Amino acid sequence: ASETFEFQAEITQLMSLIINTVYSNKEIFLRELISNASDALDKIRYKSLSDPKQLETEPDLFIRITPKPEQKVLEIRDSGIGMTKAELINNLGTIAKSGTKAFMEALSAGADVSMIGQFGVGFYSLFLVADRVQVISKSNDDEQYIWESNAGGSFTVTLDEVNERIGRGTILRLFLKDDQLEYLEEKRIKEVIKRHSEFVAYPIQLVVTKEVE
Ligand SMILES: CO[C@H]1/C=C/C=C(/C)C(=O)NC2=C(C)C(=O)C(NCCN(C)C)=C(C[C@@H](C)C[C@H](OC)[C@H](O)[C@H](C)/C=C(\C)[C@H]1OC(N)=O)C2=O
Repeated sequence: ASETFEFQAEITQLMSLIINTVYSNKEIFLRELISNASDALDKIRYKSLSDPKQLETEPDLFIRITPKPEQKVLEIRDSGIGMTKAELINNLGTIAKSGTKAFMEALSAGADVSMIGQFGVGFYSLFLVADRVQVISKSNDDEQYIWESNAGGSFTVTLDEVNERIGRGTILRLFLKDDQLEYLEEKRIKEVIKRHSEFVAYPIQLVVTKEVE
């Protein structure tokens, strides 16, 4: 089933750096998780210009945020390109990432955290509001996998026998810090999106559970 890989040294420093941080601008994680969604959607859209058969596994292009208050979990789904087992391992590295050293040094010097995106390590910004993450992904080239991290020195990758089938794409499952549950509220999620994710090519769905009036 499961399988452990160790994070490259500097990437651990970075996660540690982020998770033990104050900063009112924590909301920017959502900005970043939505960029990645858009970038992954861009890729599959483009990819299928030369290969229409490629969109077939999940026709519609969307981003969809689901709060799950019941279990202090916020999920950001896309129908983007997705990531294979190999891609999960190399890219949620394992492999040394260029902006990483460059950014922490940037941080120490006075840099704002929202810069994280401009250093190409934006994904790790999620640890501002989460201490567990599941990246479940399903790429056309491969089976659905779960990548898990608690922000330690190593992460796990399991074949996904457990959550639902993404036609294609990726769900970010965030297990939220107890002080950061505001990101489960509709009003709040709506506020962050409207301020940061203003210019986005794809639809942004928000799943909301109403008890019957
Ligand atoms: C949550 O998962 C995300 C990935 C986490 C990535 C980390 C580490 C991140 O902090 N920074 C990166 C960002 C932001 C990029 O935009 C980016 N794009 C290419 C830029 N250039 C170098 C070619 C890269 C390089 C590769 C990792 C890209 C990926 O593997 C080839 C894929 O192309 C797909 C599209 C992945 C996504 C962007 C996200 O997937 C979804 N579905 O959300 C980054 O490293």
